[PDB]
Amino acid sequence: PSQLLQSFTTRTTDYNQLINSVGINAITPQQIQRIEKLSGKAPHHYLSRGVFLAEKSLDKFLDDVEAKKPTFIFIQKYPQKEVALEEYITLEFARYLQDAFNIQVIIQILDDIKVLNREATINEASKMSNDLMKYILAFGFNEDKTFIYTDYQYFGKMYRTISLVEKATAYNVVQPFFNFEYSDNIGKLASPSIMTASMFSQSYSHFFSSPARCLVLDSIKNVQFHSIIDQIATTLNFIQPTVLFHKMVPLLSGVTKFDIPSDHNSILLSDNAKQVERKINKLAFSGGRNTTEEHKKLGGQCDIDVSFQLLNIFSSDNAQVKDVEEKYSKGELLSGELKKIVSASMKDFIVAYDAKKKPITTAYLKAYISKTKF
Amino acid sequence: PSQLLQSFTTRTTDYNQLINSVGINAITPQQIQRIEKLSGKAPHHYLSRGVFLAEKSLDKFLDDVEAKKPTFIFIQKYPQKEVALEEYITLEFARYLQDAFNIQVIIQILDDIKVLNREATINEASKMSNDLMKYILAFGFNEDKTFIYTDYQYFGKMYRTISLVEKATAYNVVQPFFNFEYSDNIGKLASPSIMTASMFSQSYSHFFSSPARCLVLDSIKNVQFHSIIDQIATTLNFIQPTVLFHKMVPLLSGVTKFDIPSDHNSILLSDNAKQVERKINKLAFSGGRNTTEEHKKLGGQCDIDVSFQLLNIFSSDNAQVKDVEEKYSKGELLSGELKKIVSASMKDFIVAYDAKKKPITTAYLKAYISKTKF
Repeated sequence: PSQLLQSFTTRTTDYNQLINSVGINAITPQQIQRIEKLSGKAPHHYLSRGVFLAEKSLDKFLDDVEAKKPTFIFIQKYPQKEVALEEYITLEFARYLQDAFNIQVIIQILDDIKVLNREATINEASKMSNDLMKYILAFGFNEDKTFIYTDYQYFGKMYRTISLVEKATAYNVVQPFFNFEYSDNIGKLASPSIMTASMFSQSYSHFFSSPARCLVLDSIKNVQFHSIIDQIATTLNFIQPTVLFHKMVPLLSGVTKFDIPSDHNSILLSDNAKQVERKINKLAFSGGRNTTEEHKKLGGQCDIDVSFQLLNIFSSDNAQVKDVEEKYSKGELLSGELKKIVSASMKDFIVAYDAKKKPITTAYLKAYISKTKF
Repeated sequence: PSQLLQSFTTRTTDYNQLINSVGINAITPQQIQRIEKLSGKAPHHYLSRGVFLAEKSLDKFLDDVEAKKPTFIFIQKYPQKEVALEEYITLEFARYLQDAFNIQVIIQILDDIKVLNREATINEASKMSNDLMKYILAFGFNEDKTFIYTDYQYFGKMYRTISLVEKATAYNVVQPFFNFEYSDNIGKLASPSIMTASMFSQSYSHFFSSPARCLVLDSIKNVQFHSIIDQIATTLNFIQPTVLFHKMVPLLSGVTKFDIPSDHNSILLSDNAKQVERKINKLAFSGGRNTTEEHKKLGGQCDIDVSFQLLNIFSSDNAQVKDVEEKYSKGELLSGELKKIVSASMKDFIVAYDAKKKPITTAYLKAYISKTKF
């Protein structure tokens, strides 16, 4: 069909019907084991609780990791002023995968694309991108195998193989996934190249000498764009990227609302302990009942309760996630008491992260960039 | 109105009506004097015989040269397998101007754009671009003030200021001057940036520290694209390029035929003495009569005689150009005898050029590139 990231459902989003209509498999539990086997460690909860649910070519990517073949994990990030909670997912999971496999990570910061969407000057874009780098490095990657770049800084090293991707993508193939409006500026129309070319080893000749498989991380939101990228890969003889897709991280409104994360909508990774608490307690949509009697003798709907969903995505112990799931379902926890527990979990989460981020000073980021230079 | 380079006329192309409907002035003789004054030398015949006929902001550009202000001469060249006779004009005239004013020359080779028009691989495009550089250097520029670059090689140094130009040009402003067909590839649509961004000092920070005026050389064929570039200049606060436009160099078919120069259509700068002779003698459209009596008592039409037009563009001495103009007009030269004289003039022309080009070996081009590197 091929539409903008307005792939649709109702009340909640189904996923299995999305997963099938898109034509990609859900992560089989076997795959999750295989990861555990090769990781030599307990699986991440993003896998066990299905934060990451769907898969493109995972089996192939694991065949390669196992074969000691050249491979790399990839993410691309659109720099913004407000950094929403979502952004944590792909970063943290990349860290986990890196540690699990001891494998290169490359992260693209889209400073040019921001400038081209009339959302920042080159300088503005640059200050955001720097700040973003600090957020990324906070996760504590293997910096000897983590390459983080901004487009404006790395473009020349990559342009040849961009231009080949530009050659390979027709405007009409793409002017649906974005609503290109032909009053839109030229550069905006050409962007998709910049975003796709980075998913091929051929863009990173400093790091690879053979073709190397790419494992991209991304929201299921974009499955269709990735299918476009598969067709380009074939028409160029590049390797079709294996891609792992994650569930939507819900806004504080529910769950069914898909606007663009902002201070108004979501928790920001730059938030206070008190600001997070406020957002969970006052803004976070509740799935409980009205009469607290109904709540007891009918239950509570995790389903649409944003405060729970968030707990279910970002918590560490599956033990107390299930305890909550159970008790809230069987009316044993009123929403306020849930929101108390979730406020508590997110406070610790943001406080813990800020602690990791604190030492990533300017001095630090400059040292990393210098190590990274070539 | 804003159409593809299919700006139109009939029998011959008028130019004054083109010049007015486009809204640009014809080069006043005074301007030509002013050049002579500042050149300290006899004017080029490209000016005196009006090979270069129209002007955008010459008066301003001269004001600047005279004020010892930073300025530069610009051309862009589309690399091709067959190098047609036209290509000579802008190169030779750039050389002349450089010598006349002692001023920087920058020449952009459009290797990427070739690759993007499905006309060459990156390697094919590179071999053509090298060969081209050899043709360019043959003209004998002040190599200490002549910067010749290929897009793929220089893009990074220029990308920022490209992206600003991309931001500044709407697809609809441009999808008339080229027939962008939306089955067309993304990169092809974004090309115009690469072609416009190079006409601004901001792209060349290694060479300028203030804004610097740009004098572009180009066929009148493209006047409209340049008017687009004026609007981008304003919406970016860049300097509107002064532009000098040349007459069409006619194909061997006449004069009124505007297809794309090839071995079939025109003389190539790579041609033999004998190949040129053949083309002038057998292929070159004649403007003479049928009955050689009618030729005497009615004349000969320079007008459509390609062999003459060519002589009138590329000859050195205005003396024998006028002698021919006169005698052919008053029936005193039959076409064969004209084509004998023109064959002779072009033989010497191509032989002379080949002599200049011969020493521009690979070794030479590599030395130039090394000098040029930064």
